[PDB]
Amino acid sequence: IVGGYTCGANTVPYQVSLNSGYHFCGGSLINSQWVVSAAHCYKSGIQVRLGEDNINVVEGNEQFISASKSIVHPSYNSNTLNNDIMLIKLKSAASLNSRVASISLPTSCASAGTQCLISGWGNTKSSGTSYPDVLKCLKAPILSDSSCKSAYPGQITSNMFCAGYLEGGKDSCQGDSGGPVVCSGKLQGIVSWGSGCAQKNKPGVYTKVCNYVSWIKQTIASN
Ligand SMILES: [Ca+2]
Repeated sequence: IVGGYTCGANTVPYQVSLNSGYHFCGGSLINSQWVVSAAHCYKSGIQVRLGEDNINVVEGNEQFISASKSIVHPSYNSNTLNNDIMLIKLKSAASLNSRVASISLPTSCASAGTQCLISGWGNTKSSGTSYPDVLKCLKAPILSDSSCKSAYPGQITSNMFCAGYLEGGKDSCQGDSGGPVVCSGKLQGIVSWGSGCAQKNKPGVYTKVCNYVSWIKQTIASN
């Protein structure tokens, strides 16, 4: 996250870190057994780390649970990043508490102008590279589809939305991928892609979670 703020420990209780020996992507806890992340984060050998603040220090609220199964969306296209969503099942159920909590799925899509919370452990610099140990946060609005499509000609599908600031300076970044965009208490986006980070006229692009609620629910119901 570039241009954000330190969230505070366990203030984003649905945020998970995906770990394969190191943090590599975010995700969102949606029930005691399941995490939503980006399909481009897929890899084998995932450990889900819940209850994290400093990802390099054991602080006392963590739960580390191996993934038993990951399910990339049936129509994910890695070239275009269309349908950039996956589900990860935990080998054991998380113990839910005030610091480890699921986030609700949306019932309808969000609208341009709605202010959302984006979080992660990704790069905090737009030029250069600095990875934080503690969780970072950014409040940002959803942008109109027309402005999104104008910013990225030929690239924005109906399964994507833009959020952030056209002036630059405030965005998600590499290492935030797969993490949450939460608006009014609902998971509306997944950190997906962008041109660089925090660049003028190049806002963040996010997977449009509302389009996937039926798939999510039916997948959980049979897995
Ligand atoms: Ca920790």
